[PDB]
Amino acid sequence: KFPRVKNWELGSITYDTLCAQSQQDGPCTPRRCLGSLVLPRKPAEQLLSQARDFINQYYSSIKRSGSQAHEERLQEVEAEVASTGTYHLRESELVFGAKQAWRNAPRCVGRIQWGKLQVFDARDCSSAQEMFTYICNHIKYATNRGNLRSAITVFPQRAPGRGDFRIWNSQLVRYAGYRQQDGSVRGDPANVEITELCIQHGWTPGNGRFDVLPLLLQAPDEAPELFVLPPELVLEVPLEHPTLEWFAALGLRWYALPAVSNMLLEIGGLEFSAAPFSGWYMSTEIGTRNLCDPHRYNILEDVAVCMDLDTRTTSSLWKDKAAVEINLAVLHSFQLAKVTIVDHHAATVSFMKHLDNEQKARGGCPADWAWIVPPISGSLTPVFHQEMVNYILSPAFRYQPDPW
Amino acid sequence: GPKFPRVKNWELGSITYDTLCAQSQQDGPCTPRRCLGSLVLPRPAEQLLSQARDFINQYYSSIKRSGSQAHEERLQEVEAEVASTGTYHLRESELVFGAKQAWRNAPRCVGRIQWGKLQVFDARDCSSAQEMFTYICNHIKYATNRGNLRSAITVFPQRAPGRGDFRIWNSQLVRYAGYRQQDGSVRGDPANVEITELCIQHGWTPGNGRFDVLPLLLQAPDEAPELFVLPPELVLEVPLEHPTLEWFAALGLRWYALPAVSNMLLEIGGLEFSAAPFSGWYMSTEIGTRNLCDPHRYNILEDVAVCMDLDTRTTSSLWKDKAAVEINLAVLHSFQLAKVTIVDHHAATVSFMKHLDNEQKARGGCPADWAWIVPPISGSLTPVFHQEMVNYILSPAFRYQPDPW
Ligand code: HEM
Ligand code: HEM
Ligand SMILES: CNCc1cc(C#N)cc(OCc2ccc3c(C)cc(N)nc3c2)c1
Ligand SMILES: CNCc1cc(C#N)cc(OCc2ccc3c(C)cc(N)nc3c2)c1
Ligand SMILES: C[C@H](O)[C@H](O)[C@H]1CNc2nc(N)[nH]c(=O)c2N1
Ligand SMILES: C[C@H](O)[C@H](O)[C@H]1CNc2nc(N)[nH]c(=O)c2N1
Ligand SMILES: [Zn+2]
Repeated sequence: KFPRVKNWELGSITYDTLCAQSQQDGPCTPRRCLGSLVLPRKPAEQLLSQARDFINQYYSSIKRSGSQAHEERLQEVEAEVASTGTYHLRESELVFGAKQAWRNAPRCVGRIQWGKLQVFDARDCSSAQEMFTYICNHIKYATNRGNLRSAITVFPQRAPGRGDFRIWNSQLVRYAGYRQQDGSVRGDPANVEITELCIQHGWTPGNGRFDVLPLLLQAPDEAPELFVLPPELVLEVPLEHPTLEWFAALGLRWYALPAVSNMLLEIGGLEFSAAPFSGWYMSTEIGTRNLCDPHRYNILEDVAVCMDLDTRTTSSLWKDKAAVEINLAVLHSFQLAKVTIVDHHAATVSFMKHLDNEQKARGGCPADWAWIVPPISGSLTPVFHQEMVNYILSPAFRYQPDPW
Repeated sequence: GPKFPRVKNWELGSITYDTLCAQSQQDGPCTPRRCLGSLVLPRPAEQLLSQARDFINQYYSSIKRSGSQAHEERLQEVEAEVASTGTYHLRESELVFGAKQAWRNAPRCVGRIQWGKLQVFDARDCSSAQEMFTYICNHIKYATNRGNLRSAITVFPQRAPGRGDFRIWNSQLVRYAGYRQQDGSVRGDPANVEITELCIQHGWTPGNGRFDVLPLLLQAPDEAPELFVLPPELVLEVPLEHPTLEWFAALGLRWYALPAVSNMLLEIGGLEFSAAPFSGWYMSTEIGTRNLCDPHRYNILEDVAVCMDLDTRTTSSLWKDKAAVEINLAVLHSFQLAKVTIVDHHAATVSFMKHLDNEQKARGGCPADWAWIVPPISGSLTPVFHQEMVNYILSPAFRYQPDPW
């Protein structure tokens, strides 16, 4: 029945009863667990039941279940689906749903912040040009001169027999990755494909390691359009180390704003194929994954050599030492520039508080241990020793196929 | 595509499919509705006979005599034996194969590249706690080999119907005492408070150091457990020092050479070996990160960080990460200097990737528990972080079992 959940550092035990509210299967079966897999392998009645469940969630949230307005709204949704095969959300429902989808995201360690989310309604958008304007305003609001504010902008929902609104870029701000003839890559290797799409769609490329990409924005059944972001809108933090002077000379930097733009937002059965959302960075995303992954900037060996570490053997722990200093430079640099950032210790400590809040509030919290535990110093954080239960609740953020 | 889990390595972009999972005869804790993969400890002659037949089939495949007259005769012999006694018995070569297969099958072990090289000591003739002690001492001496460690397992008699189990009460053959103090704190290893108190209840004169080696509490069938002190010359330890931080040696830290787990159950063909201690050599993060830095273990992080003169009043100094790295380095350097076998988390995980490739060819997959395989510091700096894994139960298996008391 209900899973018993133990924290092995504290010996404390909870029971997840929230998982009973899941209506979608994940990838595991009794025969085998597939929890470490990154991506999933792959009528009106279904829509209506999801819509009803969501409207119920909404009215429960404002403490008006069974009220006159609740009953009426359910009738509206019914009548609209029955006549048109679909329906539309009111702005307040949309705001509630967006917050819930963040709240429900099992891979997000940042969910203590979930109720604080600025929601821009961009559902009255009819062109790529219009999308660009909203995106620019989103970035301006969210960046806020370094005092970062979580935000989401929601473009029109998918409709049957019509192409989707899509942002082709995986994030609103990304660095170009240029493939050199000698097989190597200049810039960010994770972005080679989008970089090439941009050029093919008319972009005049740079040739640096940190060239901010233009956006490819797509209105339904139209070819994507290219828009260069005004450089003053894109706040960036040059990286230096608090004690190691040669570090600044590495010419490293990162953008302030993590804004994911290729995920699908699902609310009450309705799907929003373009709904980019941003918060602020946890230092390890930059210092560990983006800069140290072998298939990203891969700077570990460079930094270790500048530290005069013995790269001959793994047993010198040169990689571990370099990684720590790189993460330190990220924290120092962001703090020096007055740009919001949170280290992995403070973040995971906030997440434990969040688990506790959610236990009292809903009787559980879906969480993906492999993603919640940071990529360095895992067991040095409280989340490592916390058992977690992973399941899919809706409203939800989902992966969706690439539009090309 | 193929009707089997598809497994991707995100560093290299390479793809495999796990077909081995189809062989799993036992359910784990997950369902389509919720994944419970992070949970540490998740919850009949014909049942015996089917497990027995499956194992005998595995054995004869492994020697390429599947379908042979000897295969069919051994099957007949196991059925006869279960029919007239309710149980059966493994031949020596079957026991050796089963023990190795149990190790090969262990999803949480990063050290499985070595699975073929395991010295199996058959102790199924043991009939007293005294004799268990002799077997255990011999195991330790062989496995320790003055620092050139050798993987080994010693197998004591199986569970028998209407007869008490052989049990080793201790969780490992070598463990440090944990003494609860009057102020509520613990001196030594807090993990070992209960066993320490049990040893005292059974007549042990306790010490009062941070690193007192515990005596062994050994139990022969239907007998009270008896106490046995390990002769200190048999327990190899390594004092911890740091290659450049000269003060680290003054901390007086140390650890033992031999990780020898003694409270797990070896299951083979439905037979249950309740006492079957097994040993290898350490991966350095087990000592340097978990045993020494866990808040509920020795918890030395702040002490080290203070000696290093770090700012422990704020998380953003990364004092915890810095201290933890130097502690791990001290473990590695000290074991290396002492010429005692040890492997760092980088070399270990790299060897595990080799093991995955070996097993992909040999068996079409490898059961692996991602959360346990990925080391507790520097996770994404190791290749296994970026490797998707499929987790399932295969038998022969090592299993958790309830404590005898
Ligand atoms: C406010 C500060 C925030 C912090 C510190 C934070 C932290 C993180 C981190 C560290 C990850 C793992 C990322 C990775 O390894 O690639 C993550 C994932 C995620 N975050 Fe948050 N986040 C924040 C805000 C938000 C907001 C505002 C939303 C949505 C409204 C959100 C939704 C998500 C989702 C859906 C994922 C999983 C993405 C995936 O499955 O690939 N986060 N977050
Ligand atoms: C030869 C060197 C070996 C290395 C470097 C090694 C490494 C490891 C590590 C790091 C763990 C995780 C332990 C923890 O976090 O508590 C582990 C677990 C495990 N090892 Fe290995 N190991 C070795 C040999 C062996 C041998 C010889 C056996 C059995 C014959 C074995 C069976 C197991 C089992 C069953 C577990 C998981 C136990 C559980 O589920 O709690 N290992 N090993
Ligand atoms: C699984 N492949 C990688 C990946 C794919 C997709 C997709 N499609 C989305 C991904 O989101 C990572 C993410 C998303 C939002 C974040 C926010 C708001 C803040 C923050 N600090 N970090 C964040 C990280 C990651
Ligand atoms: C105590 N933490 C949970 C725990 C419980 C039980 C039980 N019941 C067993 C456990 O085995 C960890 C283990 C086992 C064998 C190892 C070998 C041979 C070598 C090595 N380097 N490390 C090893 C670690 C761990
Ligand atoms: C194979 C594994 O699931 C994959 O590398 C995951 C592991 N954990 C992660 N955790 C976070 N936060 N982000 C990631 O991209 C990943 N990648
Ligand atoms: C909650 C979580 O499952 C638990 O802390 C696990 C995580 N991964 C681990 N991995 C290893 N190797 N050993 C452990 O004890 C643990 N503990
Ligand atoms: Zn699972």
